[PDB]
Amino acid sequence: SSRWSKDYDVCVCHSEEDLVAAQDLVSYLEGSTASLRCFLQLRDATPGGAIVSELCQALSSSHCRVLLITPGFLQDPWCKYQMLQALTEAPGAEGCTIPLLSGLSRAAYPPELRFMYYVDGRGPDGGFRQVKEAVMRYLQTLS
Amino acid sequence: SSRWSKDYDVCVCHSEEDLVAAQDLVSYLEGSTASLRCFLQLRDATPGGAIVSELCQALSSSHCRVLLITPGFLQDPWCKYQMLQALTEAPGAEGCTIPLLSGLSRAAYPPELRFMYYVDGRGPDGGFRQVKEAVMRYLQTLS
Amino acid sequence: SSRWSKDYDVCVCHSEEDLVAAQDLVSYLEGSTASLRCFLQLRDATPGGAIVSELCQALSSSHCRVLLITPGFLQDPWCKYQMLQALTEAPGAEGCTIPLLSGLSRAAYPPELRFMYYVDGRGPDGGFRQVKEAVMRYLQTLS
Amino acid sequence: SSRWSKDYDVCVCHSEEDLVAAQDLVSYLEGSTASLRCFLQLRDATPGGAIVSELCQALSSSHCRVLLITPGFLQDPWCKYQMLQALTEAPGAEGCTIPLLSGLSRAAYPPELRFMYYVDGRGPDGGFRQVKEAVMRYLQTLS
Amino acid sequence: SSRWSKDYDVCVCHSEEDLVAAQDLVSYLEGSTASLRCFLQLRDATPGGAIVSELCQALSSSHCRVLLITPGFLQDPWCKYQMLQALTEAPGAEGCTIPLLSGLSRAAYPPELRFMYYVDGRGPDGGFRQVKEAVMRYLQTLS
Amino acid sequence: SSRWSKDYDVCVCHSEEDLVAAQDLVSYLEGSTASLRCFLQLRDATPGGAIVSELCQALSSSHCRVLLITPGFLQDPWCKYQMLQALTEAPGAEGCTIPLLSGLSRAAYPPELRFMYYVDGRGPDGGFRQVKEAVMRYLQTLS
Amino acid sequence: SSRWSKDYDVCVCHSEEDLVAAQDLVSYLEGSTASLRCFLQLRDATPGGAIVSELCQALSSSHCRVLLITPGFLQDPWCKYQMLQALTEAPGAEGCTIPLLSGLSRAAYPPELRFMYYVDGRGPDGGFRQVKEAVMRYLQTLS
Amino acid sequence: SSRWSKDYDVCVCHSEEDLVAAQDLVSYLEGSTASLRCFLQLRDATPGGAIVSELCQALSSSHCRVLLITPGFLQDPWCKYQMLQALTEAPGAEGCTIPLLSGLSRAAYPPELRFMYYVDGRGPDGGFRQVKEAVMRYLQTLS
Repeated sequence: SSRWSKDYDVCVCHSEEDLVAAQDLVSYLEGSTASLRCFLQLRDATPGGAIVSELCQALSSSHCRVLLITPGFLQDPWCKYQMLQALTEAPGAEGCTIPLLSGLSRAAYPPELRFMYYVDGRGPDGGFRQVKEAVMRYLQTLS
Repeated sequence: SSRWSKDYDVCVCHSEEDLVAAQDLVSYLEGSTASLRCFLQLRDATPGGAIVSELCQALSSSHCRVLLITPGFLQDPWCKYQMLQALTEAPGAEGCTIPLLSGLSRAAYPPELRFMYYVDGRGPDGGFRQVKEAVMRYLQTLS
Repeated sequence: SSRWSKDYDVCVCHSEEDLVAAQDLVSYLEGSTASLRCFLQLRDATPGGAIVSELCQALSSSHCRVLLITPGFLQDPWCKYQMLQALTEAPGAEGCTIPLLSGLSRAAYPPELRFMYYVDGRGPDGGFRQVKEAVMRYLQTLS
Repeated sequence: SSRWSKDYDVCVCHSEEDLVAAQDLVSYLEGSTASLRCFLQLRDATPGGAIVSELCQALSSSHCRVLLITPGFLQDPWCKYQMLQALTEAPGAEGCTIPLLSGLSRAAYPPELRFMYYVDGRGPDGGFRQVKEAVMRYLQTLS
Repeated sequence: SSRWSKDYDVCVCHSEEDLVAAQDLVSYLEGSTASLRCFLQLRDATPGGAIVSELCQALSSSHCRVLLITPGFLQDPWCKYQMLQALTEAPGAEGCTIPLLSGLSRAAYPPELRFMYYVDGRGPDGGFRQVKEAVMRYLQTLS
Repeated sequence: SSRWSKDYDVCVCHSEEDLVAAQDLVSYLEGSTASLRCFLQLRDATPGGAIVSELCQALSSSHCRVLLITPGFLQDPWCKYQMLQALTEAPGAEGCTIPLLSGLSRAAYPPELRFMYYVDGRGPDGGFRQVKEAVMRYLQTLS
Repeated sequence: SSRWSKDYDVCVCHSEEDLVAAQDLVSYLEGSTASLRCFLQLRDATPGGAIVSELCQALSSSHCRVLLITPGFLQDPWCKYQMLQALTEAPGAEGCTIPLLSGLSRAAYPPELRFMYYVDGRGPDGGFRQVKEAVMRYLQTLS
Repeated sequence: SSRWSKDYDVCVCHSEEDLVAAQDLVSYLEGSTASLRCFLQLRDATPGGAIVSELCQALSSSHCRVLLITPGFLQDPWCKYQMLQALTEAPGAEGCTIPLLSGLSRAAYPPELRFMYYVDGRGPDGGFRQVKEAVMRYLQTLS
């Protein structure tokens, strides 16, 4: 049905400290579907290319964006920049961006994202809130 | 009979503190019907979408609305927005909106809703007044 | 005989303070009658609807009306509205409305009802005057 | 022989103060006749009906009328109205109306009733004058 | 002489159909009097108040009462209620109430009122019987 | 000389059918005296009062009574009652009551009045026998 | 005298279609008084606030309420909510609420308001019924 | 008094197409006050900073918010983000946010804002509705 009009399916935004979080998200989303693919920075960034250009292309060439918020996310400038870029690409809360808190209380939530819903991390696993359902529904409405 | 002209049947608006009340209402109303479905904010809202838009769509896409009034309902502003939108959608007291009181005396009742009947919370359980009868009666009148 | 031209048979209007009096009247009239239903505000009126509209429909949808006059009847305004509406529906003293007095002397009797017989509350019970006889005779003359 | 062609046989008009007089008259006349029914102000009249209309119908519905003149009869206006209605229905002194006096001196006898003979109340009992003989004779003149 | 111990002198009860008759009675009685007043149902009722309460207070506050009996008086229930209340307030035929007949034969005259005199309507005019003489004489005897 | 110790001087009693006879008697008696007055039911009795009470007062508060016996007098019951009252007030044949006959033969003359002399109606007119002379003589003997 | 115990004096509830009616009422009531003030939805209700809360506060913060009933009143639900709230605030027919009919026949009158008096609209003008007299009298009974 | 406790007084959110409308609002509000200032996105946001953070601070660091809704408001996503954030910061309809429609009919009004009032633009001018009165009232209550 020519569902494949974009490069990849899911993009993950994470703080530079917890690589394991984004790796777990990709290895939890790709395994159970066998059709859905994904992009991760360290796993798929082309060596020898600019960080800014690679991240911009990664966020642009995906169907869904996933943001990982960490107590290290607030301090590190790079993940803040990538969050700003992800918001810029899809300012409307259609469903492209999926926040995922881990360790931050509701009060400490970044003020820039107080308007959209957030996938709370209080579940034993974040994926227990089934973000794959969200990405699958967005893809279904897309095509 | 093609009664299924809308996405969902019951929409529940509750204070942000005691989610257990709305969970109990849905798990008490869906189980005994075997055909009726429902909508809840924290359990059905699409992640990554706006709070305001999701609540507006949920209130619009249902057949009956239930407003859980709690001691925290007066203080919290989001449930105030929910109540105001629920009244705005169906200003007439046909039976779309069902106020379920919990812990508020008649004197402290919000003056914005003094004109309709309210399900008393003084029973052993809130459902003892059998609001499921009300929603089934409204659905029967609809079709 | 196809007598059942209307769903309900008896309506009761009572002061908001003593629910027990109206409950006693309904549970005393219903038990000894072979097939004669009734209506009461708290027991039967639909939740989520307007107080005024529901009361007006309840008075209109019945075959006979009973006004429980009590010491709290004079002070409370809602029962005053109910009495006024009951008089408005059937101004003639055919037998549609039955004033059942309780605790008010003849001197303190409301001036608006001085032209009608009233069931005296000075007996051991009000039902000892057998208002069910009055309602049964009215229904017999009806059809 | 179609002797009973109207609803009732005897009607009694009495002062509102002494229900005992009318009750005694009815319980003294009905017991020894076994066929002669009667009518009394509150014992038979329908709750929820007009005072004036019910009294007028009661006086109209009888074959013989009895006016219990009492010391409170002169002061009370309602029994005066009943007396005037009874006189109006049968102005002729045929025997339809029987004045039964109780405690009134001949000098203070009401001016409106000097035309018709009256039952003396000075005996040990009024019924010792055997007014049942009068009502029986009046019905004997009828069918 | 401080005769003005009450707000109003004459209260008129009439059928809801012919407002002109009651208006004519008021505009005929008020004009020729040196210093007198009157009350009429819709000419003087407080707007927004109860019909039953306003009529009862109007009949209570009068010095004399006039009851306009018309062919529509028998059918309409509200004027029947007014007549019953007027009779209830002063059951004695002292002169408080004055019937004024128009179009009803003596045979069809209401049974509730056969005991008092009724002002004939068969004359050239209703007021030619000079009911103002009756009300003036009642006022003179009052004080 | 304080000759007027009573409200009125002449009273006329007549059948309810022919008001013309009583009107003729009053307009024939009052005019030629220039000092005497009279009382009549339809012309002088107060409206709004009881028929029985007003008639009794009229008979009592008068100096002379005139009993107009007519062919309708026998059948009509009200004139029979008024005749009985007039006889009761003045049982003796002093001259207080004057039976003026009209159209009744001597054979059909009422048994109650065979003791008293009766004015013949068979002459050119009723007044040709000078009933005014009789009342004037009675008042002269009075005072 | 400190009669100014409240900010406003008159509140008007009207159909959303013909706001010119409420505008005319306020511009006719404010001009001739020079001391009285009023409240209207479009003219006075604060912007940026809730419709329900502002309507409730306006209804509560007034001394007298006026309900304009129009052919669009029956269909529009917001004016129905206004009517229900106005009835709820002052269920007794003291005079707080003043109906003002325009275009509705008496037969099609709202069933909820048949007990109180209503200002007719069939005259040359509604204001010719002088509702300002009613509001002035109500304030006179106040402080 | 130290009423100056915040960075700014008025914040304006507008569609990216009509900067002239927002400039007109600021130059119409600031000029007539001479003591009140305002904030605007293009006029005042620091260059070189993030868009999302700058707008979030602009909404947070002001006393009042104004949402200019236009036909281009619905299509553009950034103004939707501003609307969503403005509702998120002050969900209660106290008066913090002021909608201002221009060119959109009531039918196509954003469903998310149907509960609060809106400053309509169909009048001669939007500013003629005097939103400065609303902002002054909010500041006065703030103290």
